[PDB]
Amino acid sequence: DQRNEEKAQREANKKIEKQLQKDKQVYRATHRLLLLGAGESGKSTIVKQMRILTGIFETKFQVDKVNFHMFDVGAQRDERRKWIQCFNDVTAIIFVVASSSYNMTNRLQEALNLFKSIWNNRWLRTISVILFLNKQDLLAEKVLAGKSKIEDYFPEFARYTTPEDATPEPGEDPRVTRAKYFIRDEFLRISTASGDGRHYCYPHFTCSVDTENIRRVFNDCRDIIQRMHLRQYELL
Amino acid sequence: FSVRILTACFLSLLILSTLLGNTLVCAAVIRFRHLRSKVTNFFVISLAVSDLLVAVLVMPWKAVAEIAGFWPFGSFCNIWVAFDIMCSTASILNLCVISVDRYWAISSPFRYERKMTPKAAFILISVAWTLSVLISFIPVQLSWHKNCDSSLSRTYAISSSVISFYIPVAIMIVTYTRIYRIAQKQIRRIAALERAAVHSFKRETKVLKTLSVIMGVFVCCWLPFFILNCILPFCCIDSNTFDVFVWFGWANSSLNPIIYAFNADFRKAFSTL
Amino acid sequence: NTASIAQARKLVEQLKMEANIDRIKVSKAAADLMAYCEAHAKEDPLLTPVPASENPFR
Amino acid sequence: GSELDQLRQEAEQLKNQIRDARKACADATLSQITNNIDPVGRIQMRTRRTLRGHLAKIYAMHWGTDSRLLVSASQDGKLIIWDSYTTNKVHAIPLRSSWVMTCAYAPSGNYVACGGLDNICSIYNLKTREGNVRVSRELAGHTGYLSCCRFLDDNQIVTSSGDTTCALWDIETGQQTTTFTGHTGDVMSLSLAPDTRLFVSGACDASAKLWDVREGMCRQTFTGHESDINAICFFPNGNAFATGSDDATCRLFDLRADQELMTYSHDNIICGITSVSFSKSGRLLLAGYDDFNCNVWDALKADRAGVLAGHDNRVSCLGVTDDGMAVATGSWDSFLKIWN
Amino acid sequence: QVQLQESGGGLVQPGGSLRLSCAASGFTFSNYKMNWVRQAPGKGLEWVSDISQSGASISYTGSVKGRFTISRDNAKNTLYLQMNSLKPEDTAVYYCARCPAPFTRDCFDVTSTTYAYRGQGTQVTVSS
Ligand SMILES: Cc1cccc([C@@H]2CN(C)CCc3c2cc(O)c(O)c3Cl)c1
Repeated sequence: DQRNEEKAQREANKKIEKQLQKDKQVYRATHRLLLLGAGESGKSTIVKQMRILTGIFETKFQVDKVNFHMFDVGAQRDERRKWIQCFNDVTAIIFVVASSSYNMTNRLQEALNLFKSIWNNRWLRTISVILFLNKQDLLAEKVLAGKSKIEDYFPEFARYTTPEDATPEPGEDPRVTRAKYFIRDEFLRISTASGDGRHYCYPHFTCSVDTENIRRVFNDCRDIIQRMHLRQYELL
Repeated sequence: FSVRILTACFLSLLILSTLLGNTLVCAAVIRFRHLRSKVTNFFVISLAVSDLLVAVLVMPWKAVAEIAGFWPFGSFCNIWVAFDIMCSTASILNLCVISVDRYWAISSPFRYERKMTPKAAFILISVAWTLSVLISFIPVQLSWHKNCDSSLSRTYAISSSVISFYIPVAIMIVTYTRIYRIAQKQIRRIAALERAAVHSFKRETKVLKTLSVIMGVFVCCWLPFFILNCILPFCCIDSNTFDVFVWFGWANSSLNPIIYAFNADFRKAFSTL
Repeated sequence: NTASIAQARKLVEQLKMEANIDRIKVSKAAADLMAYCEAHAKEDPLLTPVPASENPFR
Repeated sequence: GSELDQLRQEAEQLKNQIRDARKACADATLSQITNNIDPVGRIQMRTRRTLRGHLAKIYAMHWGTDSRLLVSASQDGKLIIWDSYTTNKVHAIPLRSSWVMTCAYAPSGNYVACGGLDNICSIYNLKTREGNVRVSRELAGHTGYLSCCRFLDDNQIVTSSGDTTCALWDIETGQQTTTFTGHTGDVMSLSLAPDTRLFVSGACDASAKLWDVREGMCRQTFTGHESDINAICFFPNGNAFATGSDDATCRLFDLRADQELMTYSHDNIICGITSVSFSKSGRLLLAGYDDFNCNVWDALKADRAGVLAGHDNRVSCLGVTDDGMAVATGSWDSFLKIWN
Repeated sequence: QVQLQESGGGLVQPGGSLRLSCAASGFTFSNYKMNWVRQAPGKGLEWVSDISQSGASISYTGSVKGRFTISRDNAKNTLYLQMNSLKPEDTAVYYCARCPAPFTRDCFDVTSTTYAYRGQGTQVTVSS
């Protein structure tokens, strides 16, 4: 009497298995990114530009036939220790931080603490971080006029000079580059302090211009996957 | 006769380690599915099964033949000859395709992940297997090679060695130098940022030695036999040097699983035994 | 600051409500738990494995 | 002047009174009562079946009321209903958003719930009049992320959210009825007592609160742990329950004595617990640690009864059927394992 | 039952020395990672300092580097903070916090006024 119960179940299993395989193909064909920051650093303005287009605000785009789904959490609570574990399989975390809001209330220290907590995580230890330096034009405007000074909030800044391997843009005073590279190598130091041999970090200077930026994240995911493939084969 | 009785011991210990390691690795890959859920592992498990095939079916016959100096039960050794090569070139082919996929996994990972499907791996494995089989069985089975420790005709052996050894080793050299260049580029890129953040060659030599150990053994233990495969047709050293050279060529395939199977997670899979 | 004083009042009223309740000795509760576990002792296939004659999983 | 300080001092005086009252009814202990009885013995369990249908990590793996079928959800955007007897996928449902953190299988085999970082709870249907499954009712009245959901009857279900506020819904119309607040941290899980009259809720504020569904007030509150309360389960009798926290410590609490009974902590484990539940008789207590193992202890002797290896990655969900015939586990390696 | 207390506080002229002692109860003090966080009237919470599980790792924010010193003690289960040469901008309220999970270095207690391991606090204010 179990004839009808078996064949229908078998054909349903086969059909749904073929469908889930066809959809898993697409799931593997795409990529996922998680965008976050310290807050009030221009997330709306950058999502107007980076995406170029209710706790989980998602935006799907595609470049050079590879697709990326960027996920925002701008509608959640303040505590971020329980829900942040869900983003374990995400390949990249875009950490957008403001670099001129140090005085208006040590937001740079808050971003550094957030980066340190993310880097030394139990489950996020295998996730690389993409780093942006927002409002560089505001840095230039605030160091030239004399609005504030980094030395007051960072004593070791007085014993730091601009590196020789930098890329100073023409027509830029040395103080802007000094402060920007100080922020950059402080972030790089707090990143490379621990190290795993599994993930890395990539600094960038953008969001001061409103030009294209999708190429940066594309190349970053590309060489991140390249590095993880090299590490998988021990050839790295 | 102290030399005679220990040659059998040495060769039998070699084939014993070979067979035990090969059965260990195939049992490891057949016991669990968590490792076989990655398309890249199909090539290495096919390599392991082909190396098991060459270990079980052809090598012990030559072993028992040379230890006595005769060929007992000699009626199909010519038929066995195809066997002895049917796997061999196949193994070599496997190696080459291994390298090539790694190239596709480094130069453009996006197109590799988007195009390369599990069906393509089966297609490549089937193409390698049929290219070895058709070049192994069809010529020698009918009439095309004419006490069976025979000679090789000039008409086939040279081109067979060219197709089975020269082209794969050449493309492997090319891909390995390319991936070495790109690895040096990535190492310089990461070392620049590391030096800027801390405010090198110890890391840049590891990739060199790692590509040297995986490729150097192949050439170092496969070149003498394949290059002597040309001198003997028109020769002229001895009838024993060729034997020790093919012995080394077989020991190379015997030992290569220790190099091509020791990744970390699969090392744990070996450890759980 | 009405929010803080309102939260404090709500918390102290919740504590006052929590304070108006009776309790029982822990030995009696443990004895009742043991009595229940013994009354449901022979109905636990996970406790002692049952033979494969009637096991649907094995 | 500044009467809030007086309110705080009388509140801490009431707290001291509660502590003294709890100490008054604790003349005896439990480890001295569980003596003279036979131990459970070294039980050896073998994994029976494995399910390979998921892409990402499984998170909830809710069981079924008929003791034969089960449901599971992962972070890939799929909800899979499985048959355990024949090892077959009964149903596959695509969801709106990829992130999901809980399911709730209705006790009538007709509905099933979901929930994640989308702050919405979807209720599907199973008695398909047209064959295919479809979203039957959505619920959106919370700001924080959903943590757990447990169906009560065919037309209402209580959920817990990340905004320190849990609610009871009425899916027959689409509006909530009762709201439970009081927790300072986001509530992590909840468990319905077999009495179907009150339920326990565990949060991240190192507390556990016993709520009444029809009254809406808080009856009892326990604070014995020192870290986050990851999982909470109710004893099948109805006079006790267990909790597994994020400090390698699980604790057994009771309602009558209003204090903890016994802790199942060990020295050699330092990882955290993610899911914990009881057995049919309550003699065994299974807990899912974070060191890629699952430890079953004797609930009375406070000793390890068995250790379950398996999943290479961390196990995130554990479930036991109503009849107590088999157990199911779900981890982060896309594998569902049914043990007997 | 977690519980935190702190001893200290005063209205001292700028250029003095202050000592604060945070005591904990209800958990093993010899396993977690204590830290001090302050907030000024009119501003948000500002991470001040932290102490590792043993006392080898010490980290200070930029505004207090080389001026205020901290040290834990597992015998008394208390951690001591020392304000030396108090600046006129330290007129803030302080809290002695604790990371939620043991054996992990992930610590963020700067969350807005909702936490389960932040004590009462002390209003340190310089004089004129
Ligand atoms: C009958 C005979 C005579 C001389 C040498 C051999 C060896 C056989 N073993 C060593 C496999 C390698 C090989 C041979 C001959 C080939 O022509 C060839 O292409 C390969 Cl790869 C076979």
